[PDB]
This record gives sequence, C-alpha cells and structure tokens, in this order.
Amino acid sequence: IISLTYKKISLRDICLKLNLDSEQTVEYMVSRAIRDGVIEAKINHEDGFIETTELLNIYDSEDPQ
Amino acid sequence: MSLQHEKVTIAPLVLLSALDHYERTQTKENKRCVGVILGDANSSTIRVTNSFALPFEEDEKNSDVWFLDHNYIENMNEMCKKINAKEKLIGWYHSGPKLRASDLKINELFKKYTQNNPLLLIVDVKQQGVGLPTDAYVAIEQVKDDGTSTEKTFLHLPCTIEAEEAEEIGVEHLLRDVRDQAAGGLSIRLTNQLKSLKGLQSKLKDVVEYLDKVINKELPINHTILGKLQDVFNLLPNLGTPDDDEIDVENHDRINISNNLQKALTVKTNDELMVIYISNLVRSIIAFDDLIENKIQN
Repeated sequence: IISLTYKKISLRDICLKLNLDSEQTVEYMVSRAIRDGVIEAKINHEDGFIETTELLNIYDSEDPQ
Repeated sequence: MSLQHEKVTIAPLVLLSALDHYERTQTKENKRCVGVILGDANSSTIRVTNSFALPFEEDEKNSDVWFLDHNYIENMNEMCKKINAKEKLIGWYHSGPKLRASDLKINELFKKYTQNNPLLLIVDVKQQGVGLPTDAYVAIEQVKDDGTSTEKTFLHLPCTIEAEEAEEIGVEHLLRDVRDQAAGGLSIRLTNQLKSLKGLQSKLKDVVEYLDKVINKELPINHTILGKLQDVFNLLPNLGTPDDDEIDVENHDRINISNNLQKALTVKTNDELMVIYISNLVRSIIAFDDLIENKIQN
C-alpha cells in the first residue's frame, strides 16, 4: 500500500505507519518481500529511502507479444 | 543506332516458336538455329511479338565459318509484312546454349537490314532450371577507362515476359496444373518464404566462389562487378536504429489484430456447436418413433 501511495519514502515514516518497532525491522520486511517481487522496490541505503521501480510502459518492450 | 533497349518484354509465342522450329529445321547437338525476331521498337520498352525461322547451316569446326542465305530474309519478310505491316525486323533469335564472342560479327550482318540496333535474344531451348531461359544481350560499342582503344561488347539486359490477351488465355487454357507460383493461400506462400531463402543462398554462393577466382586464378578484374557490390554493403540494414524500434511497434499491432480475429472465429463455430446438438436431440425422438412404425410394417 505504502509503496503505491508514496514512491519515495524515508524508512522512518514506514515504521510509524505500520507501527513496527525500529528501523532495522522494516529493513528486514521489505528485504524479504522484494525477493518475491510483491512490492517490487529497491532500498537505497545511501539516501535513506526506498524507490518504487515498477514504472510501466511495458508496451515498448517485447512483453505484449 | 537505337540506344533505346532499356527493357525487354518477351512473348511466350516467341519462346514456343523457338523451341519447335529448332526440331522441324532439325538441328541438334549444338548446331545453332538462327531465326528472325519481329516486333516493335524505337520505344523504351521493346516488345518482341513474334518470330520466324531462317535456314541456318553452321560449320562444325569453327564459329567463324558459317552459311546464311541472305537473300531468303528479304523474300520472307515482304510476305510477312502483308499479314501485319506494324511489325519490323528488330534482330535475331539464337537457339542457345550460351553467349559467344563470335556473335559480335553475326550481329553486324543483321544491322544492315535493321534501322535499330539488332537485339540478340538468346532463347535457350534446354530449359535449365525453372527460372527464365532468356538472357538478352545487345551489341554496344563503348569506351572504357582501362586503356582499351574502344571495346565492342555485349551488355546484359533485363528479360521479363508479358503476354497479349489472346496469348494469355491460350496459356491458361493449356495449363492443368494445381500451380504453386499462384502465391495464394497460406500453404503456397508458406512454401514461397522458404523457397526464397534458398533461392538467395544458391546465388550468394556463386558470388562467393567467384571472388576467390578473381584474386587467385586470374579471371580479370572486372571493375563493374565490384563497383556494384559496394551498394549492397552500404544499404545493408542496421540494428539499434530507431527504425528497429519502429519494427517492434508494427509487430505488436499485427499480433494484436491476430488474436482478436482468432477469438472471433471461436464464436462462429460454437454457434454451429449448438445447431448440431438441436438436430441431434430431435433425431432421438425420431429414432424412438421409428421402431413403432416398423412394428406396423412387419
């Protein structure tokens, strides 16, 4: 829900949103989830926020074929 | 004379005549039959309408030695014009197999009679392959950059076939084949795509072994051949062009329409599914009653 609503969000904000305990914990949920491609995101450690990466225009791609 | 010889369109009647006359003048085993070809010119497109045999006796030993009765050609010609006076002498058929540089001299004889450069229409009678058995050549005298003090030569000309209305209907009445140059249904054209690849391959292979001979076996450096190959490499396709991206857009369009149409046929046949089942339900009752009727009959 959080990824769709907000494309770029500080990891701090998610913790408050899902009531989750600390910064390290949310690190660990997103990290397991994006292996399965549910969220489909990548964490940017350096910048201290998370980037949605599904950004459509898969028409141009070979995909509809 | 006439430079105008840009294209050669050829009557199937000409072919037919050249093949038949070959045997009724009774020449075999590389004994040439030379006959006249009649039709129009002083026109870009040259149209060879019809032909007639001349007697031709050719000495076996050499191609510099031959008999041709000149006088005959004039006597034949005048009766022939009465029939149709549109037609003019424009050159000569040669009954193959294949070009000679003795023809250059032969051509010159015919040029006396003709007011245009004589066309040498080599109608090959051996019909090798299913490809056209016509090469066309015209005697032209041209200068050349090498040093040569004017060369006299035969230059290849494009051969195609056209037939008249009268002629075309004769071709189709004769034929009884299923045909496969029709390029009609999915099946004929399926073949046709493969056929073209291999078509190309054979030709390409010939180019390739020919290039080896030029720089190894001292076949002359014919600058014209090489010159033409440059256009092939320059105008060769490229990838990562925004054209390539363009092809992909088209590819999606055509597959897209294919699917809608595929589903659309599924609907039609399913309506038929229902119709056969109504019929079948009806006939269960008829089958039942059938027995009762037979009881009375027995």
